[PDB]
Amino acid sequence: MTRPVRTRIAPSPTGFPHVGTAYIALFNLVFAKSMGGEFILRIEDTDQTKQSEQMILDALKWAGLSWAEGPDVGGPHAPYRQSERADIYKKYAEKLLDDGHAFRCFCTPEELDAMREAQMAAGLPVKYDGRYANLSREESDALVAQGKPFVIRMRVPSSGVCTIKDMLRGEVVIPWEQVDMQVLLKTDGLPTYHLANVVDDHLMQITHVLRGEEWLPSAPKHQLLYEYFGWQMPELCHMPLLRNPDKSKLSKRKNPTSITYYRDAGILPEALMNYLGRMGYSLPNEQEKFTLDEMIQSFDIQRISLGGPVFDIEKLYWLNGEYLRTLSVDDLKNKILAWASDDTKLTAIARAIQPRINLLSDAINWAGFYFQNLPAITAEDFAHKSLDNEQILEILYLATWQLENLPIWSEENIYQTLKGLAAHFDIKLKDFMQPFFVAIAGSTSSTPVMNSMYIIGADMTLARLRHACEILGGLGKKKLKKLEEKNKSLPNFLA
Amino acid sequence: TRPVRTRIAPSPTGFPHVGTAYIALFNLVFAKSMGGEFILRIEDTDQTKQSEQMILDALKWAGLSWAEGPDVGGPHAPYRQSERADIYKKYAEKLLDDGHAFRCFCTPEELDAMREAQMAAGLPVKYDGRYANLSREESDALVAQGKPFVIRMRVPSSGVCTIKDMLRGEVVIPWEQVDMQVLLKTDGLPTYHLANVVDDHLMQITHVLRGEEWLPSAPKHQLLYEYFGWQMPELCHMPLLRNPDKSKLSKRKNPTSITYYRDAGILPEALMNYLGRMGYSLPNEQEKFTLDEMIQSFDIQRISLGGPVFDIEKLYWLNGEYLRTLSVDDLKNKILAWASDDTKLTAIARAIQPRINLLSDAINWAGFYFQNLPAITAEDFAHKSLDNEQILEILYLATWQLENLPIWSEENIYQTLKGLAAHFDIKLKDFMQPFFVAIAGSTSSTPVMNSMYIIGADMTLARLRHACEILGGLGKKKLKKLEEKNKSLPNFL
Ligand SMILES: [Cl-]
Repeated sequence: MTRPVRTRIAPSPTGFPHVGTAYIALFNLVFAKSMGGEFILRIEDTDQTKQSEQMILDALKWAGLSWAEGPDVGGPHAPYRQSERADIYKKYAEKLLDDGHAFRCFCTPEELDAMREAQMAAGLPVKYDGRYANLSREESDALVAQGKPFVIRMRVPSSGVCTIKDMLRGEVVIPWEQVDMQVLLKTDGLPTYHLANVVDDHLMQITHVLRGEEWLPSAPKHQLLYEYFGWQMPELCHMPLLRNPDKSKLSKRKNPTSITYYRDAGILPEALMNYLGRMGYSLPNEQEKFTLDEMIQSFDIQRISLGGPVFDIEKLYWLNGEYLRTLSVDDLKNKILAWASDDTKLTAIARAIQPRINLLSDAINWAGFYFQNLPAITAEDFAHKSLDNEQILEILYLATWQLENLPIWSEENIYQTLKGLAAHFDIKLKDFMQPFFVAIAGSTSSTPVMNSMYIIGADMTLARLRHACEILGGLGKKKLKKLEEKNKSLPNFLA
Repeated sequence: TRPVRTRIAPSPTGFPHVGTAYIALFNLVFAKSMGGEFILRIEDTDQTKQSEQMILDALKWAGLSWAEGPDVGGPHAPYRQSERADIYKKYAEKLLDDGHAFRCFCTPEELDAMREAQMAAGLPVKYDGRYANLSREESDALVAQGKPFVIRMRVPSSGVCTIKDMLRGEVVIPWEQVDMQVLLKTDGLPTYHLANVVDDHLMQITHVLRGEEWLPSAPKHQLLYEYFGWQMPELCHMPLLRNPDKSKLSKRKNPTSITYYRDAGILPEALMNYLGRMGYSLPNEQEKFTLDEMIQSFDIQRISLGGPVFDIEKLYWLNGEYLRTLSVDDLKNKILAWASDDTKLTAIARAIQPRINLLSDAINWAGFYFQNLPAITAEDFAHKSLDNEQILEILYLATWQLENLPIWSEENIYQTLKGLAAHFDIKLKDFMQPFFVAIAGSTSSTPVMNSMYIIGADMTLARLRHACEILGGLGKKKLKKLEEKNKSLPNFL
């Protein structure tokens, strides 16, 4: 078909930029480049902040990725933001309705809940039961005239199996019964993931998509949508799931999953991408150190993994060390200084330590922790006269979660959040904060910890509170599940 | 009245001393409070080039400055005693022609048995005057024979000397206590007493502020002025700087290096404020002030007769007060510039490169290069081959040998420390374990000898001495016998 290869990444900004987003973005960039093609970027802002787009775009630039087209560099298939394409998705959703491949569902939320509880009570599969699938087109129009709100749902074949072609794995066979009557257009007239992905991929002339294997169950729905529109479905290759060393799905409890954390901790971007390539791929000779160009030159789809690479942070650090030693001394110096040369950060640090230093040589002692990764702490450091080991862990966990949700990482937001927590538990603040000095600075005496947390940033602050919870033994599965419920019940602490 | 001119005459003997800054501060202050000038003169009669630069830079940093000196020239140049030797030789021979001085041909061995015979016989130890009674004609004969000689001054046999001090008033010292001081040494260069009478005359010095420790020498200077017919300048003797125990200020207890305090983060304004608080106080009892404020209200009579105490912690607190007066911007820049030495940074990056895996590891491995004194304990100096006693012998000998390097280079440090290991029946690996703790504060760190070169002589010796205090120190005659051993040690460089 000699159709120009084009791939994309379609991140949905939700605060911290995830390593998985860079990992997937890496392999679409690599494949497209190895075929003489283009790699573009599309922001799928689902509104689940205004600047959260800038967060993800900056995190991918630092990581070493770049895109031919996108919301910032422009492109022929603009706009490259889902928020600015609402008219497009509604247009095509109604085209499926016209062609009989979709139908309006008028079920209310109460009716859907009842439908799900009846199925569970009968042990039946929990899925949409086709309440409005057989409604004729004229009848569907009549209810819209009465003002009945509705969604648009895709039809699904009644029997048989779906046959998907994966570039690496080959044939994929999923029974059609296991495919939901997916909601394409919501009541507010905005799309769901599946309608927007098919429409945007086709209009931007995407030819290949590489995505996590978690999306395999969705693949039949994508095939149906392309058939309904009469569009050429791009080829699909599924990447292996990122895992913790214990082989569970990657999670921020064991090790951080933020790109900007690894920047703040001292990992060169080239090393991080080097390691994420090894999470789903092996080069022709199984070389563990390589650059993006080396990976592109010899890229082979059949070398993509389905096996059991794991995300061992210690191995990532080893690899970074091999990068650091292959730099010249001058390059290393300029990298250390640049990595710590944020003028705004330095001014704040001087303001913080000015009351406590008697010599210029005291600065390194009071300000050293601002540039460490994880301070050297022990369970005994968290000794507390008023609070016991269990209560300290609860404070660290609840604070970690509440702090993770801040729309902006400001000193005042941090203060209102931890002050709100202390007030909610009727613990005087000075006792409430004793653990944070240990976790953040590594000792009981330091600069005001709330200001230190603002300076080091969200990624480092959260990495040191989670480390402290590990240092204190963590909490069991049962005791932690209850604590998570307690967290959902907390009030909003921001005025 | 003559224009007021003060000076200092420091010897470039290596590490500049805070006491030199102390005296220079009050000579400069007094001259400026009198519509006069301040002079710098280099007493480099005894032999270097680097040492002279080290001391001029040390005083400039402290904030002192001079109207004439070796660097800036002046109407009474040269301002180095090494470039004035022929001048001192002429005057010392003038006293000979006039009968106020005589040639003494005593060989060193003769002098040694002179004092030994005096001590064993219970007689005062001084010059017995055996060559004093030679006539000129007899003296010239020995010179033609090639007999080497010095020139000694004559002293009245009886009577007293009245010394007009500006603070103590009148100080009478009998002539019996004043020796026939050597004026010209055996090879033609002056001693301190001849050089300073001559230079203070030619350079038109009118007042001299000097440590009280040199008061016994004052009668000798007065005699030299009387012999030459010159107007002796007015003397004022400052109180001596003391350790916290009231003893003479000694490197052994506290650090005495001006440049050490620069390396430790002491602002020069803080150091000058503290040195100015030793002898002299300000009218409103105020303990924080500037150079000009000291000058304006300056009065000789407000100088202290008692011995001031040099508490290192009081200096650190004062610097803390100075730091807090800066804006955040000025404080930030002062910290970065204090550590911005590009050669030091390139050395540090090279040293930590084999041992870091993250950029966040830099501060953990490089933190000690910018500390003052690492936090250490006697438990940290736990050696298998050595006990607490043996390690102390190692650190003291290293400190003494490392204070005498001509040039502070890594190569010189390696040859030194390697040699001491050889003449100790100690393998080099075990010899350096204490050095890792004292310097880096940790048993694990970058190569310790390279580190000692980066941080400089001042900081390395400060941390080695601080280690000796931590282990408990070896005083009494234990340090006296060790001093003898260091003297008998061979040369390594
Ligand atoms: Cl003097």
